Amino acid sequence: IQMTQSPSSLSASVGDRVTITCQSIKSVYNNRLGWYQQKCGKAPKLLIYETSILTSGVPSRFSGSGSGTDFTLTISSLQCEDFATYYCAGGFDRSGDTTFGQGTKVEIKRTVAAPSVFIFPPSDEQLKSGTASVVCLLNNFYPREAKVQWKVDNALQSGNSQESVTCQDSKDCTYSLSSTLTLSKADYEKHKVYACEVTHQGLSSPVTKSFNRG
Amino acid sequence: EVQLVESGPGCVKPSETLSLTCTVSRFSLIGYAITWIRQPPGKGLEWIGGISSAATTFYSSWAKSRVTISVDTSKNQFSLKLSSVTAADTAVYYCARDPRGYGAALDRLDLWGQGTCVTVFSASTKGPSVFPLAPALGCLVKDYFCECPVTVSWNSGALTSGVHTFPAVLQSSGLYSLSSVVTVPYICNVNHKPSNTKVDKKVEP
Repeated sequence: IQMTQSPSSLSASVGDRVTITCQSIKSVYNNRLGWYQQKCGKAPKLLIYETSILTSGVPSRFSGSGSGTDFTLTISSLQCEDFATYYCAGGFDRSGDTTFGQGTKVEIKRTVAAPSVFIFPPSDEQLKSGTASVVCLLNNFYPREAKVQWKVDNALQSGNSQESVTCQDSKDCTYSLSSTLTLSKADYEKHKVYACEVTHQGLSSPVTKSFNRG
Repeated sequence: EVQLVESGPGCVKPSETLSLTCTVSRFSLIGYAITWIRQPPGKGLEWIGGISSAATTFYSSWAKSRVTISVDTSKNQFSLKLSSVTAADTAVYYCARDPRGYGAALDRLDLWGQGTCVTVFSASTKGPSVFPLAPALGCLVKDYFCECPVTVSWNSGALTSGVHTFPAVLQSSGLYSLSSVVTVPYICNVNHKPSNTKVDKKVEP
């Protein structure tokens, strides 16, 4: 292993100071050590180059230090927009001697926030095709832990739903989740009440949103 | 506009030859140094190779026997060719500029393309169906293949605030589904580049 990063992941609060370290086996050639920030679904972005030079436009809260085989990236006032995976990359004087570190994940802790819940019935176009997808949306909540329960005429559904969650938002550190319940058209048209119930730490009692087929 | 644009086929079958291009939008490729990097899903970054300002071409030890990196100045494109692909080659592929002109450096890649997703899988591409999520409002892009995710915008770029585009889900059928929502007090722009399918759906009550 040529370049190790520590720790693998960390969490802190808005305004905290955090440090990530990067170690190489061989000494870096001509201060050639760079730091990259990668947000969800985006290309890496060069934050620091030559150990300590800030990319223009990068906030001054980022700083790099180190020498030879040991380097450090410091974020002095952690912000929601800093949620990301950070990679170090070093130059060792030639062809082939260059690799990335394994990366360090940075998450930000914030206050509890309850989700806003929405429900969407299947479109008539999709019902033409013989399938029915019902969608439940949980908007801008924290922490990530949340349970979604589908109910069809108050009968609990299981095995016929899938969900996904966004990464921490760049402005408010919250998550958002989407759950999809999939039924056949024949099974969909046998019942009337379609509801999604959401359980989150920010909600006194579970919040249910519902619609009646038609 | 973005300066570096990667382009590729999206979904390929195993043993095929993968051909990728990296087009520079507004600058001559003469003396322009570029680096190819890939990132498998959920994994770290991996160097493939690069070209220096002197057109000198460097290859990582693993790529030196299966990859060809070249330049076409008349077309303003760098080319990457990866022979006999397998599932181990599924990744997002990036080109990035080293402003110093170095051909084998990772410490100062100051400009990146957005990447081109490549999935190696023995099955044919399937374009999605786009359905409205009518009242927040959204679009459901359902039953597409391969994993390479669809891209979704709103109002052709205008609606950007409150927009949440969720990670795609792998359904039991093996096909992929994605949802994009927007919070409002409307047309979603879906592009499935593997199938070259572009659909703009108007969501209304």
